[PDB]
Amino acid sequence: DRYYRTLYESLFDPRLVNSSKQGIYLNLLYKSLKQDALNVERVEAFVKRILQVCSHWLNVGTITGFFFLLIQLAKTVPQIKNLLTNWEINNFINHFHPTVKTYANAYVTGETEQIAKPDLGLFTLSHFLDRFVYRSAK
RNA sequence: AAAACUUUCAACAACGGGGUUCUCGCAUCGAUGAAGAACGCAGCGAAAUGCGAUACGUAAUGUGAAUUGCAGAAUUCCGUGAAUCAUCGAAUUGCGCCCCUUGGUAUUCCAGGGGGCAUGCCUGUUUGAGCGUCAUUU
Repeated sequence: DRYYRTLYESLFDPRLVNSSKQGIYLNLLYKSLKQDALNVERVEAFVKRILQVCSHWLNVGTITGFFFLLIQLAKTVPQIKNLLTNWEINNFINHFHPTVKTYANAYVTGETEQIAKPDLGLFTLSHFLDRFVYRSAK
């Protein structure tokens, strides 16, 4: 209980937004939530707070990561989908990044087959510039 | 089990770096403590009061046994004498003398109360003294 309490707290840590190691945090969150499938209320509370934190981030790769995780956590814990029928997702459906929008749409629609696991180092700004200047060359 | 490492930016954090002398002008002094300084002062004090390095003060005059929160001196006390005492004209708390009036066993001794008296010098009033000089039978 104390570990999940500290994780639910650290989700609101402001320094997390500018942390290079957000991928490790993503993997840790996925593993923790997967291991807690029995506590439906607790995992739903983490899902809600995860979206809360995501709404105010600038790193695209992390946001795509959370959406992919939520999609996968939905498979192990289908009761998470009840929240969509029983509000934040509307913003991500209207996110500026097309990839984030598609991931959100897939999570809402449940259409998971067209999602590759998002990879950090992709969607980052330098990579976008490398595409956008039209000269990558491997 | 995807991070570390080097380099360059960028933040953020450490680290880091009154006197003295000269010149110029202005003219306004008080024995009643100016302007300026500051320990804050008392044996141990915060305010109040008192004071000025002579600092809860020094001198002089008076009174007469205290001060007081603590400590400590004592006052040879029958008085040259404490007092955060008084007055105040300039620890010396220096050095004194005597008169008047009442009582307590009172001729001794004691206790109160009152009043003067420092010294020098000038003038005058009063009182004496000198083997200093002298008159003294109308």
